Amino acid sequence: GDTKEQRILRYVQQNAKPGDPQSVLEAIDTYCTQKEWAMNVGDAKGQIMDAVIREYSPSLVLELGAYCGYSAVRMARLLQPGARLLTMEINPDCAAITQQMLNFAGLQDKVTILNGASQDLIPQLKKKYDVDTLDMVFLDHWKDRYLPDTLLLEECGLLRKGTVLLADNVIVPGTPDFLAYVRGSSSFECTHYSSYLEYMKVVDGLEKAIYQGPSSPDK
Ligand SMILES: COc1ccc([C@@H](C)c2cc(-c3sc(C)nc3C)[nH]n2)cc1
Ligand code: NA
Ligand code: NA
Repeated sequence: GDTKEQRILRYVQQNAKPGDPQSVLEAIDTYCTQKEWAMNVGDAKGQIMDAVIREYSPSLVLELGAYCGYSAVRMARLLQPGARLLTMEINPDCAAITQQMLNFAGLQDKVTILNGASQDLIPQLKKKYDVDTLDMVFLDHWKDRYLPDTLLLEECGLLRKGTVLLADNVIVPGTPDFLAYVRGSSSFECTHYSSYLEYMKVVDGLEKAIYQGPSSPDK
């Protein structure tokens, strides 16, 4: 029967306008703040994401954890012609919702949705999806996977100097292992973007970690 994710999608299809990504974002944010709570990056963090995308104008973006497609719509709407978003989603029903969301938004040709676990899919990017290196990675999937997937991206050769990692929810509920690693490592140049979760009345944040290249062996 009915699910919250189906309801989000229906609300968008009813109230937003096809081919208009901004209206889709606004409908989702309206739904999640007025009608029914849902895992959602939200407009405040959304504006931080927008600014990062505009600053670095990435040609190839990897998103981990699409859910209903809010972040995919958010980022893909700002991508240049020929730029690509690859988004990974472990739940088949959510992957389907994300595809319909993007189709409605008119962004389906900018996005490839991969249905599976990050640690299974990431090592296939070079062979199967013609990836050299990624320009940007958005992490918003299972929080205990931020660190191991970041380490995996590095060893698979998917990061280059200047690749931007942007990670959500690093304070609430928190990813302290990930923060300790990237802030402490000379391979990552880190900045923190605080943002309030009003519905929870606690400050959260996004971490931006810019890959510097691998660590040098001792001489
Ligand atoms: C309980 O916290 C959460 C957080 C996020 C999600 C959704 C957004 C999600 C997570 C994923 C994963 S997990 C994994 C090993 N690879 C992927 C691609 N896809 N989609 C669900 C529950
Ligand atoms: Na999130
Ligand atoms: Na660092």
